[PDB]
Formats: sequence, C-alpha cells, structure tokens
Amino acid sequence: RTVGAPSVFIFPPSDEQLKSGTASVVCLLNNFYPREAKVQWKVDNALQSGNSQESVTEQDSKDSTYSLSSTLTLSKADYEKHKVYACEVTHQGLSSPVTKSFNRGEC
Amino acid sequence: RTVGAPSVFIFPPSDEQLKSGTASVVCLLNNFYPREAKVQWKVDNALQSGNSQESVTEQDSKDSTYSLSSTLTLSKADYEKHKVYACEVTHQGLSSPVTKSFNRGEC
Amino acid sequence: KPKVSLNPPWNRIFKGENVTLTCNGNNFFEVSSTKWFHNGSLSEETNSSLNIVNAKFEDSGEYKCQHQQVNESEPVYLEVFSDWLLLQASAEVVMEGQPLFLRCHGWRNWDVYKVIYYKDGEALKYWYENHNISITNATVEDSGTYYCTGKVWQLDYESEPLNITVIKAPR
Amino acid sequence: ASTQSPSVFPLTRCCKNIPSNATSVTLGCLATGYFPEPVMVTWDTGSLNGTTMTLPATTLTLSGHYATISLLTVSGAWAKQMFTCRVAHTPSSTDWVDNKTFSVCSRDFTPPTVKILQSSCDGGGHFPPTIQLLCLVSGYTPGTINITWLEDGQVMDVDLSTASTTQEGELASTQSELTLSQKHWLSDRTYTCQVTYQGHTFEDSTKKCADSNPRGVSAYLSRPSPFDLFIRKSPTITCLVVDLAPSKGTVNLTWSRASGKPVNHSTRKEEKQRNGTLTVTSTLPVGTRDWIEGETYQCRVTHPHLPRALMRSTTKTSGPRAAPEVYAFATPEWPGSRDKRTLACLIQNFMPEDISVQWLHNEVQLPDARHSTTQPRKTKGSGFFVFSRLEVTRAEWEQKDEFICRAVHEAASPSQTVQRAVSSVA
Amino acid sequence: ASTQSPSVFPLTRCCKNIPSNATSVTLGCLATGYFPEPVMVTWDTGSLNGTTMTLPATTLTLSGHYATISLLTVSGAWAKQMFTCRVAHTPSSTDWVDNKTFSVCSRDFTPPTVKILQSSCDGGGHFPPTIQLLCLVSGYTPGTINITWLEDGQVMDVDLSTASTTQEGELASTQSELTLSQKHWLSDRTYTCQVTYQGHTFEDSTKKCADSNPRGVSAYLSRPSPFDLFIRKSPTITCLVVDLAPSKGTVNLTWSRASGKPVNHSTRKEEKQRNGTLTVTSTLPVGTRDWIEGETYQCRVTHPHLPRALMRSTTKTSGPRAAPEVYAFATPEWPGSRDKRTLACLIQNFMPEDISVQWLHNEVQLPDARHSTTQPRKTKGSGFFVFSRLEVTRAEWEQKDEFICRAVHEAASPSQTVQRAVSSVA
Ligand SMILES: *[C@@H]1O[C@H](CO)[C@@H](O[C@@H]2O[C@H](CO)[C@@H](O[C@@H]3O[C@H](CO[C@H]4O[C@H](CO)[C@@H](O)[C@H](O)[C@@H]4O)[C@@H](O)[C@H](O[C@H]4O[C@H](CO)[C@@H](O)[C@H](O)[C@@H]4O)[C@@H]3O)[C@H](O)[C@H]2NC(C)=O)[C@H](O)[C@H]1NC(C)=O
Ligand SMILES: *[C@@H]1O[C@H](CO)[C@@H](O[C@@H]2O[C@H](CO)[C@@H](O[C@@H]3O[C@H](CO[C@H]4O[C@H](CO)[C@@H](O)[C@H](O)[C@@H]4O)[C@@H](O)[C@H](O[C@H]4O[C@H](CO)[C@@H](O)[C@H](O)[C@@H]4O)[C@@H]3O)[C@H](O)[C@H]2NC(C)=O)[C@H](O)[C@H]1NC(C)=O
Ligand SMILES: *[C@@H]1O[C@H](CO)[C@@H](O[C@@H]2O[C@H](CO)[C@@H](O[C@H]3O[C@H](CO[C@H]4O[C@H](CO)[C@@H](O)[C@H](O)[C@@H]4O)[C@@H](O)[C@H](O[C@H]4O[C@H](CO)[C@@H](O)[C@H](O)[C@@H]4O)[C@@H]3O)[C@H](O)[C@H]2NC(C)=O)[C@H](O)[C@H]1NC(C)=O
Ligand SMILES: *[C@@H]1O[C@H](CO)[C@@H](O[C@@H]2O[C@H](CO)[C@@H](O[C@H]3O[C@H](CO[C@H]4O[C@H](CO)[C@@H](O)[C@H](O)[C@@H]4O)[C@@H](O)[C@H](O[C@H]4O[C@H](CO)[C@@H](O)[C@H](O)[C@@H]4O)[C@@H]3O)[C@H](O)[C@H]2NC(C)=O)[C@H](O)[C@H]1NC(C)=O
Ligand SMILES: *[C@@H]1O[C@H](CO)[C@@H](O[C@@H]2O[C@H](CO)[C@@H](O)[C@H](O)[C@H]2NC(C)=O)[C@H](O)[C@H]1NC(C)=O
Ligand SMILES: *[C@@H]1O[C@H](CO)[C@@H](O[C@@H]2O[C@H](CO)[C@@H](O)[C@H](O)[C@H]2NC(C)=O)[C@H](O)[C@H]1NC(C)=O
Ligand SMILES: *[C@@H]1O[C@H](CO)[C@@H](O[C@@H]2O[C@H](CO)[C@@H](O)[C@H](O)[C@H]2NC(C)=O)[C@H](O)[C@H]1NC(C)=O
Ligand SMILES: *[C@@H]1O[C@H](CO)[C@@H](O)[C@H](O)[C@H]1NC(C)=O
Ligand SMILES: *[C@@H]1O[C@H](CO)[C@@H](O)[C@H](O)[C@H]1NC(C)=O
Repeated sequence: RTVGAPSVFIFPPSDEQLKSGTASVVCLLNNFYPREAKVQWKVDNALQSGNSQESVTEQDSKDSTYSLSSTLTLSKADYEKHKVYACEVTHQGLSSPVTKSFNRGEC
Repeated sequence: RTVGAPSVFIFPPSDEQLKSGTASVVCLLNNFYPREAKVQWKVDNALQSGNSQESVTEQDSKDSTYSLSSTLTLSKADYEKHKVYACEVTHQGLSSPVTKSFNRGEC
Repeated sequence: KPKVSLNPPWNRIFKGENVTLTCNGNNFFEVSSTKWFHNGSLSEETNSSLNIVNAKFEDSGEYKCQHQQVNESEPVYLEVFSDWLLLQASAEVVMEGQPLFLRCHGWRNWDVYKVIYYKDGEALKYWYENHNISITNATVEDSGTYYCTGKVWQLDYESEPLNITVIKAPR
Repeated sequence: ASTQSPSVFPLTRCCKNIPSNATSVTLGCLATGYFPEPVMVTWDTGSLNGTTMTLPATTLTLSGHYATISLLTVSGAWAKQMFTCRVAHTPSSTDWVDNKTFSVCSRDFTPPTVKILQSSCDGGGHFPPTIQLLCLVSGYTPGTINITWLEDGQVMDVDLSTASTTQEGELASTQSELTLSQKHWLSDRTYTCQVTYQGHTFEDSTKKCADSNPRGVSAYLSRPSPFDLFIRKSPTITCLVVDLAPSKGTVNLTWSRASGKPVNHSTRKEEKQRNGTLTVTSTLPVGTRDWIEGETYQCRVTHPHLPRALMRSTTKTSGPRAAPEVYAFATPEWPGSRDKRTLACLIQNFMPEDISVQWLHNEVQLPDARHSTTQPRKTKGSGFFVFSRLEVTRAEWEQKDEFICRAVHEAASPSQTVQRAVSSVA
Repeated sequence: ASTQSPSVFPLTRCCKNIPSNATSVTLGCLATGYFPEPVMVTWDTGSLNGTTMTLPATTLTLSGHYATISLLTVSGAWAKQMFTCRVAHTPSSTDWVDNKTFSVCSRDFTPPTVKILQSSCDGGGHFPPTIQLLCLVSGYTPGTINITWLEDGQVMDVDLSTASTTQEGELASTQSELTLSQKHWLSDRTYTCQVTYQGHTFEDSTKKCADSNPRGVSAYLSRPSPFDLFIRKSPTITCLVVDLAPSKGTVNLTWSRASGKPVNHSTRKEEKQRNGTLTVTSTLPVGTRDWIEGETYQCRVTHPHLPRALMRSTTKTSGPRAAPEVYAFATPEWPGSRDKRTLACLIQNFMPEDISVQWLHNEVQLPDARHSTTQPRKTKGSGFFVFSRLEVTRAEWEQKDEFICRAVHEAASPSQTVQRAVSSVA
C-alpha cells in the first residue's frame, strides 16, 4: 500500500512498576507502512542498546499498516537516576527521524 | 507607744543587678513598734545565715515606729540556682511569724 | 648480696603516686627481717617490702636496703617531680639485649596525644596516642639524652630530659 | 521454566504529553514476567467505543519469562472515562484474573522532599539527656501521608514519635518529631525517616556524626587564590593532611566532585618532618569556570591504621558579592630618611573574604617578599578590609616613580581585577 | 580603699503579689558598691504625692562595700505613673548623678524560650556542604522581636541569615535560619542566637558537636598599655586564665615581684562563658616608676587539680628604642559613600613593639570600639608598624573635619606621645 508514517507515542513506566522495582519505557509506532522501522533509545541524550525489545504485529486487515512497541527495560534505581527519556523513530514515511521524549520531573 | 505590726514586703533584685552579677533580695518591715524584729531568710525552704544584713532605722518622729530591711546578698548564678525566696518576720505585733514569699519566673 | 627491686620498676614517679621497694638476694641465710635506708637514715620498717605511699618532694633521694648479712645493697636513686609530662624509663644504665620500655607518662592517668620521642635531638618515633617504645636489643649507640613532647588537654608540654647510657657486657 | 503469574501495570502518556484537543487517545496494559504463553486481555471502556489490540509477547532475557503489551485506542470523552484491563494467564490458573482499573490521567508522580534536622548539643559540645530528630516534608501537593522511623532498619513503636501537618496556599508541610536516649544516639545506630506519600516511599537517614579527626590527624583544604584564578587562569586547590604516622603502606588520596564529573591528576607528595611526623600534600588544578559556577571539591584520605576514611570538602562562598574599593597613598618625606618611602594601600568593603594583592613597578609585578599585607578582617558594616605596605628606595622611584597596587577579587567587574596607581612625588 | 561609685538598681514588689485594689505602693532604689559614705537620694514622683525615707547603709562582709536602700511610698494612680530616683555620691564627683527611671509594674507576659536545631550529617557521618542553624523561639505573647546571630560573640551581617514570624491564635512563633560553610563549622567556632524582645534579652549557644571535649587551663599575661602608662598614668597588668575546667574549688592566684618588694592589692573577676568554661581575670596596679626601671612581675596560678604550678612573667622589653613615624590619610569621595568616609593611619619604624593608637575628634578622644587597629608586624628593615582604620559619618566631619591619629609609645618624645591631624576636604 502507500507509505504510512508512524504516529510516534512514548509511554512512561507506571508507578506500580516502580513499586515492583522495574521500569518499562514504551515507544509506540502506530499505523506505519512499510515494516522497516528503526527505533533508537536516547536516555539523557545517550544512545542505548541491548536493553530494548520490539514487538511487531502482523499486517492489519483494515489499513494494511503495522504497529510496533519498543520496550526499554531498566531497574528502578536506573530509572530514577536518569531524567529525560526519548525514542527516535526512523522510517520511510518520516522525512527526518522523529524523536518523542518525556521528562521524569513532569511525569 | 502601743505595739505596731510590721508591714511585711519582699523585693526581688532588678534585672540590671542580675546583669551586674550580684543579687540582693530585700525583706522590708515598715513601721513597727517595738524595735525587736527578727527576719529569717529561706531559699527554697532552706534557712540562710551569714549573708543577711539588717539595716534597722531609728524611731520615727511622727508615729514612733521603726523600719527594717533584711538584705540577703547572693551571686547571680546562686540566684538562678533557686526558685522560691521568702522571709519570715517574728515580732510582738504578729501573733504568728508571717512568711512572705515569691518566685523567680513569675515576675 | 640482697639486690633492690622496684614495683613498678620506674624510679621516676609523679607526686602522690605509689611504689613498693622489695629487696631480696640468695637465701643463704633465712629471711627473717630487713633494714631500710632512706638517704642513709634507718627507716622504721622491718618487712622485706617497704611501700612508699603518696610521694612528696622529700621522698626523693638515695635508697638502700639490708638484711642480717655483713654487707649492703646498691644506692638506687628515686627522683620525684611534679610537672605535666615525665618521660619514664625502665633502667638508667642497661647492658645490650635486655628489655627497655619507655613511656611518656601524664599526670594522674591522663592521656597524652600526638606523642613524639626525641633521642639526642632527632625524632626517634611519633605516634598519635601514647605508646610504649620497646627495644629488646639495646645497642651501644642507643645511649642518649632522651625527651618527649606531648599534647595534654589540648596544650603542648615537653618533659624534662633524661640521659641514659649503655655499656658493653663483657668487662 | 516455572509457571509465574504476570505482573500487570498501566501504560498511559503523561498528562502534559497528551494534547488537550486530541479526539482520540491510546492507552494500554503491560503484562510482564509470566511463563509460558499465552495470556488473554480484555478491556472495559464503559460507555465509549474503542479498538483493542493484542501484540505478540517479547521474552525477557534475564528470566526467560514473557512480556506483552495490550493496547486500546478510544475516542470521545476519554479523559473522564474509567478504563479497566482484565488479564488472565491460563497456565497459572483457570480463574486468576488481574483487573487493573485506572484513568488516562490518573496521576503524575509527585516527589515530596525529605530532610532530617536534629537537636543541639550545648556550647561545650556535651550531649543533652535526650536527642530530638525532626523530619521535615516541606512544600508538596496535599494528600495522604505516613511517617515511620527505623532504628537499624526495624520499625520503632508508634508512640515514640509525633507527626503534625499544616497547609500554606497550595503547598503542604508535614513534620515529625522523634525522641532518642543519649545512649541510643551514641551507639552509632542508623535512624531512617520513611515518608510514604500516595503509596510511594521516600527515605532519608542519619547516624552519629564523624568529627573530622579520628586518630588526631588533621586535614585542611584551601580555596584557589584569586591571583591564580583570574590573572594566571590556572587555579589550583591544595589538600594538606598532617600528623599521620610514618608507618608502611602508602596513603590513598582521591579527589572528586559532587556531580561525578571527572577530575584531573594531582601532584601527590609526601614528606617526613623534622619532628618525626609525616605530612602529605596534594595540589589539584581545577577549571576556572567549574569553580566560578559553584562546584564542590572533595579530598578523601585513607590510611591502613585509620578506622574510617577522612574527607574534607570545599566550595565557593554562599554569601553576597561586593567589589573592593582600592585606595593608595604615598607617605610624605620624613626628616632623615631621604632615600626611602613607604606606600600604603587600603582595600575595603569587599565580599566574600578571598582576595589577592600584588604590587607592580615598571609594568612588572614585584616579588611578594617586598611588601607586607594583613589578613582579611571585617569592617564595621558590610565586607572586609586589608592594608598593604611596600617600602621603596630612591633608585626605584627615580627609575619610575609610579607604582600600582592591584587587587584581585571575585566580585570585581569586568575581569575580577581593580587597581590604583600612586606616585611618591605627587 | 579607692573611691568607688555606687551601682543603683530598682526595687519594686512583683505585681502578681501586689493587690490591684491596693491604693498605695512602696518602691525603692538600692545603691550598693561604693566607698566611702554617704550618698543622697531624691525621688521624682511625677504629679503624685510621695514619702521618701532612706535607711542606714549595710557594710558588705565579703568586699567591705556599702549598701543602702532608699524607699518611696506613693498613692493614687500608682500603676500608670513614671517614677525616677536620683542618687548623688559627692566623694565620687560633685556632679556625679545616677538617674534611674522606671515604673512600679513592668507588666506580666509569658516567658519565651529559645532552642537551636541543626542539619544532620549523613549516613556515612559526613557533613553536608552547607550547615543550617535553625533558632526556634517557641510560643510567646506577640510583640516586637529581633534576632541577631553572633560568631564567637561578633555580629554577622544580617544578609547572611533569614527570619520568619507566624501567629497562631493569640500566640506568636518565630524562627531564624543561618547558613554556614562546612569549613567554618569544622573550625569549632561558637555561634550564639540572640533574641531581643520588649527590652529583654534571651540567648542560646551552639558549637560544632563532639563525642568528647578535653580542655585544659591556659594563661596569658599582658604588659601595661602605653596609654595607661603615660596618659592616664595608672598602669596595670592583667593575668587572664582561661579554659579551666569548673571543678570543685577556687583557683589560687598570686602576684609577686622578683625583688621581693610588696605588691598592691589586686582585683579578681570570675565569669562563666557561653562555651562552658570559667574565665578568671586578675588585675594588679603597678608602679609607674617601678615598671619604667625594669621590674619583673610574676603571676603564679595553682589549683589542687593542676599537675604543677603555672607561671607567667612580664617585664619591660630589653630591646633598643626608636620613635614612631605617623601618617594620617582620608580616602577620596566617590559614588555610594557620600555620608560615610574611611580614614586611615600608618604608624611605623618604632621600637619596641608595644604601642597604643587612638583617634581624637573635637577635643574628645573617641572610644576604642569606633575604629580598628592591626597587630604590630615587623618592617623589612628596622622596627614595627601598625595600621588603624576608622569609619566616620557626615555629622562628625561637618561638626569638625580635623581628625587626629595619636600614638602613645615609650620611645616617643618629649612626653611619650606623637600625634598628627588630617582634614578630609584638604
Ligand atoms: C611537625 O611539624 C609540621 C611542619 O613540618 C607541623 O605541621 C604544621 O601543622 C600546622 C597545624 O595545622 C600547620 O598550620 C596550618 O597551616 C595552614 C596553611 O595554610 C596556608 O594557606 C593560608 C591561606 O593562603 C595561609 O594564610 C597560611 O599562612 C598558609 O600559608 C593553615 O591554613 C592552617 O590554618 C588553620 O589554623 C587557623 C588558626 O591558626 C584556623 O583559623 C584555620 O581555619 C585552620 O584551621 C594552619 O595554620 C602548618 O602549616 C604545618 N606545617 C607545614 C610546614 O605545613 C606539625 O604540626 C608538627 N607536629 C606537631 C605534633 O605539632
Ligand atoms: C571559651 O570561651 C572563652 C571566652 O570567650 C575563650 O577565652 C579566650 O581565650 C583566648 C586564648 O585562649 C584569649 O585570647 C587571649 O587574649 C589575651 C588578652 O589580651 C587582650 O587585651 C589586650 C590589652 O592589653 C589587647 O591588646 C589584646 O588585643 C586582647 O584584646 C591576649 O593577650 C592573648 O595573646 C596571647 O596569645 C597570642 C597568640 O594568640 C600571642 O601572640 C600573644 O603574644 C599573647 O601571648 C590571647 O590573644 C581570649 O581573650 C579569651 N576570651 C576572652 C573574652 O577573654 C576560650 O578560648 C574559649 N575556648 C574554646 C575552646 O572555645
Ligand atoms: C633525702 O635527700 C634528698 C636529696 O639528698 C632530699 O630531696 C630534696 O628535697 C627537697 C625538699 O623536699 C626538694 O626540693 C623540692 O621542693 C622545693 C619546693 O617545691 C616548690 O617548687 C617546685 C619546683 O619544682 C614546685 O613544683 C612545687 O610545687 C613547690 O612550689 C622546690 O623548689 C625544688 O625544686 C627545685 O628542684 C627541682 C628538682 O628537685 C627542680 O625541678 C626545680 O626546678 C627546682 O630547681 C624541689 O621541687 C629537692 O628537689 C629534693 N632533691 C631532689 C634531688 O629531688 C630529701 O628531702 C631527703 N629526705 C629526707 C627525709 O631527708
Ligand atoms: C648526659 O648527657 C648530658 C648532655 O650531654 C651530659 O651533660 C654534659 O656534661 C658535660 C660535663 O662532662 C658538659 O661538658 C662541659 O660543660 C661545661 C661547658 O664547657 C664549656 O666551657 C669550656 C671552658 O670551661 C669549653 O672548653 C667547652 O668547650 C664549653 O664551651 C664545662 O664547664 C664542663 O666542665 C666540667 O667538667 C670538667 C671535666 O671535663 C671539670 O674539670 C670542670 O671543673 C667542670 O666541672 C664540661 O667540660 C656538657 O656541656 C654537658 N652537656 C649539656 C648538654 O649540658 C651529662 O653529663 C650526661 N650524663 C651521663 C651520666 O651520661
Ligand atoms: C596507694 O596505695 C595505697 C595502699 O593500698 C592505696 O590506699 C587504698 O586507697 C583506697 C581508696 O583510695 C582504699 O579503698 C584502700 O583501702 C586503700 N588501701 C589500704 C591498704 O589502705 C592508695 O589508693 C594508692 N594510691 C593511688 C593513687 O592509687
Ligand atoms: C662487702 O662484702 C664483702 C664480703 O666479705 C666484704 O669483704 C671483706 O671486707 C672487709 C672489710 O673490713 C675486709 O677486711 C676483708 O678483707 C674483705 N674480704 C675479702 C676482700 O675477701 C666487704 O668489706 C664488704 N664491704 C663493706 C663496705 O661492708
Ligand atoms: C608500657 O609498659 C608497661 C609495662 O610493660 C605497661 O603497664 C601495663 O599497662 C597495662 C594496661 O594499662 C596494665 O594492665 C598493666 O598492669 C601495666 N603493667 C605495669 C607493670 O605497670 C604500660 O601500659 C605500657 N604502656 C603502653 C602505652 O602500652
Ligand atoms: C608486713 O608483712 C606482714 C605479713 O603479712 C603484714 O601482716 C604486715 O601488714 C606488713 N606490714 C606492712 C607495713 O605492710
Ligand atoms: C641481638 O642481636 C644479635 C644479632 O647479632 C643476636 O645475636 C642476639 O640474640 C640479639 N639479642 C636479643 C635479646 O634479641
């Protein structure tokens, strides 16, 4: 089908996950075609690797697009020591890699 | 003349005397007859001796009475080491020895 | 002959401190009674040990003991001071290899800090707290006038110096 | 692996991240740490119509368990709508149901601050019969709060401490007072103030202090000289530790910043003194800008015989700033002293107290041994003053009779330097 | 015995014991501490009638001084009326008047109390980089209140601290916060919270804490000042013994001369300090000719708890002599210092080191506290120098702009003084 841009969203971990002692920062890429999407994790403007898990669905039957969720798993202390968390999405439908970020102070 | 009772009064040291580093607690016995007046100092119900000086006046020219002031001389630190200060007045004009008392912090 | 022993061994004490002079020799003659000689005068103690209680300035001086033998004991000397720091020492003359303990001692069990010992002017050893210098194998070069600087109740005090001299044990 | 139930957590964007004009919002639930597959997730959206979506699970590498995210996209009055997600794991049990109920903007995390204040000991440094500790939770959005004290990690009886709460404007303040015996304080136990606010735990701790001289050692840590900092632009700080024992085993000296940024190497130097003690001195070069912006520098010394590490810390002043006034005078001729004069420089009303004074003749700075300058002492009002004195010879002023007294001080503008020249003949 | 001026203090009964319906009241003034008899007391009652009666004096046993009480009995509006007692002691001086002005009742208010809390060091025993001191003035009757912080007794600038007052119901509460660097706190300085409320002073103290505070007695012995030797012509020496532990018993303090000639009677003051010690000061008058001809004086300090006697001695310096050079200066006018100026004085090339510096203005020698004077330091060549700094106000130089710096020194000629005038405008 046509090239669809990902709607990029970023979800912080819940406080209940911090009570459990872990932290899962989610980056959702909604309704993108083709499947070749790259997600990069910038924690305090530092590139992260080896601590990210990407879940990709099958081709949808309505719009023929894809949905991806990249999960950055960290500890509670490792989450609380860092301040700004961002996910950068490179895709054909985006002219520039779109960076979606949040801050621990306001979340 | 007839027997006159002493008007019993007590005076603390002033705060300026406590700044000076001394203390003179006064028991005044105003306008008594005859001259035989006994003033006994007690500090927290403990009898004092060797620091009481009794200035005894002459016979008054109007009412033929006498006046006395017993001065208990102490240091500043010894003054704030105690709370209750009282003087007991034994005289012919008093059926019982009258004790007049005061405290430091109420004043 | 009966030699004279000191408990504690230290012939230099503070005012008011105790010490007990004991005096014994080979038991060729059985021990019955002893004589004491403060300065030369005979003391009124028979017992083999005399307890010198509460030192005064007049408690200084030459001491000596005696038994029913024909001949006397050596002139041990006991100087008594009042001061802040006394650099105590075991014996005033020693022969190599005997134990020697030194102690920079302060008035009435008080604790002297930042203690430094001096041997002939140079700094032999320094320790944070008071210590027991101990040389078990005294050399002939160990002979010196010693003294110790200390800190008692935040103030600095130097002990009066004391000269000690070793000798060669052969001859 | 073993059978483990999922831990179910919500997943909603921050309330400041969701636009207010959004016609639709996506939320979700993360079910993590379950094994083996599968789980079944449903959504109760109330009266709103929404699209659910179940992703394949991602296997956790550290345990081998699975982690899945179940999303839901809704439109309409989603802000006020209460959303439930219902997760079941049929390997675990046939009726194990985790129902997590939450809104899209349930709450943002709000960190209350924690601080511990304590009783005085008196003017002689002696402890009082009891010790008061005051835990302060100052300036937070009002809500439910609990305060618990631990002594070496165990909860102490509720009647041993009392808590109270006030409000000012929007912000709340809470305090709690704990009474300890002197003996307990002196046993070196650790006391923890545990504040639980909206279900989340915040902590601070204390124990008997450490009074900077464990074995009689002393340590001192200087600030940069203003001359080194602003004129040479090579500021250094110096850590000197005295009255150590000359024993074996080298002392461990380490430098650090409170921010954790790197420090350079220093000039570590040891030397035995004439009194039989050993002093260790180190000089560290520091960044000029780093110092001016208020960095804190820490010198840390460990010796094998010391029972614990000894630390000293230094930082820039926290008081106000005032530039120095500089006045310079030449003495008139005194009968019988034709070939000498004295120059006097008054430097005053500056804040903070750190200052450097130099003298110059013929545009070159004279040796420090030529002049005497006093130590900073307070004026009658704001700031400090010093005097400087320089004796000069006839040959010098006949060579050039203009001499400059220059003060370097952190508050002087535009280059932390102010000077004044003087002439002896005029 | 020397002539001694009386100290006059009020004597009012305390108003809770005074009945409110008592139409008459007796008040008085105690004049104590004078040599020789007599004093005369007068009373100003305002507008009321009054009966004045003066008792015979009492000779104090300990010091031999005299103590007399002069009473006034009044009636009418006694509680609202000002009352003054005026005591004259013509042996002291013919115009010697002590004026004491007060009321029968100074009224009854609840006592304020003061306590100081501090930051806790952390879980490792380490100080934070700044220290907060919180002076708390608990519930008192609302009124005007001031808080001053002192560092070893000297007032710090109010800019370095904050203060806050709240009122709850009918009761006020006050807090004051002071911020200190870690360096100053670790230097063992003592800090005082000074509360002034309705003309009455409260106080509290703190220093860096400690697990233990050993301290020992120290002693210092001064020479007479040149000013006292040659202007006042009444030289004294002072033996000051500080940091003794207040054990049981008085400290034995004896003056002697190496020649065996008699000493004069000395005076002795003993004063408990904020910091927990007892400071004893003994002041001995010395003969002027005795001192000038080279006598040596000894202070000997004994105490049962001391190891040995502490000995100090003092005598005229055996070095050579040289007269002071004097130079007085005014700083220029510039912005921000229109109505306050600074004057300075350089005193130099004198020998020996003991010198007294004063400032004189308009036929009065101003009090020493108005100015500051540095400690003598060696000049590069021969002799010592000092600087003095005096801040002055517009009203003083508009009164008279001639300010005289005066040095008193043993080598000055012809009368052991040297002085120089300066005018700021010229
Ligand atoms: C054996 O001998 C050694 C020397 O070989 C002694 O070590 C000395 O110990 C003293 C005590 O600490 C040292 O004195 C200290 O010197 C510091 C150096 O500061 C320099 O920088 C400042 C600022 O520029 C200058 O003003 C200063 O003159 C120095 O140039 C001072 O900072 C220290 O100040 C401390 O005391 C003052 C009060 O005097 C306080 O106000 C301060 O806050 C601070 O606490 C202090 O004066 C001395 O420097 C050491 N010697 C050497 C060569 O370094 C041993 O003490 C000695 N052993 C024994 C047992 O005494
Ligand atoms: C607990 O609290 C008490 C009270 O505050 C402290 O007592 C202070 O102790 C210090 C020293 O221990 C005192 O300082 C000494 O003051 C002497 C008095 O001289 C004054 O008077 C002459 C006039 O003749 C003035 O010219 C002079 O400037 C003083 O104003 C000085 O003579 C002493 O100098 C000696 O020491 C210096 C070195 O410091 C030498 O160079 C000198 O040659 C001389 O030998 C000394 O300065 C201080 O005065 C005491 N306070 C009071 C109010 O008297 C305790 O120290 C304190 N303890 C603790 C642990 O905090
Ligand atoms: C046996 O013989 C001994 C010697 O042959 C006799 O010993 C001598 O006794 C006298 C008096 O008992 C000692 O003199 C000491 O006392 C006077 C007075 O004391 C005052 O000064 C002391 C100074 O140290 C202070 O500390 C005191 O508190 C007090 O104020 C002192 O003047 C002496 O000091 C002099 O000597 C000492 C050394 O002993 C020095 O350190 C001083 O600086 C000063 O020079 C003495 O303290 C005398 O010292 C002592 N001889 C010796 C060698 O110690 C002994 O009396 C005698 N016994 C009998 C029973 O006959
Ligand atoms: C422990 O150590 C102490 C420290 O060394 C010893 O004290 C020392 O004692 C000796 C004595 O043997 C002292 O030596 C001389 O002391 C003075 C100073 O002499 C000065 O004048 C001389 C001219 O008269 C010069 O020639 C010298 O160079 C010097 O400038 C002298 O007066 C002494 O003379 C005494 O001894 C001679 C015999 O040698 C007699 O004939 C004299 O009549 C007189 O009695 C010494 O020559 C040395 O100064 C001294 N050290 C100190 C630091 O004071 C102490 O002896 C020692 N004790 C033990 C048990 O080992
Ligand atoms: C020196 O020795 C004497 C002798 O033992 C000590 O005297 C004892 O003193 C204690 C209390 O001070 C008494 O309870 C004992 O009964 C005493 N002993 C005798 C035998 O009478 C004295 O205390 C010692 N001095 C010091 C400073 O320790
Ligand atoms: C020390 O003890 C010895 C042991 O006998 C004494 O030796 C004899 O002393 C007398 C002294 O009158 C001499 O006449 C003898 O000849 C000595 N015997 C010898 C040398 O074999 C010695 O005298 C004693 N000293 C003193 C001072 O009593
Ligand atoms: C120096 O040595 C002496 C004896 O060798 C020590 O004295 C002993 O001290 C201990 C502990 O204080 C006591 O229990 C003993 O009774 C003492 N013995 C004697 C004979 O006095 C002294 O403590 C040592 N000094 C140091 C610093 O260790
Ligand atoms: C001497 O020794 C005997 C034996 O026990 C003892 O009874 C006596 O008290 C001792 N005398 C002294 C003075 O110690
Ligand atoms: C002292 O040292 C020598 C070394 O030659 C040794 O032979 C001797 O045994 C030592 N003595 C002691 C008491 O240690």
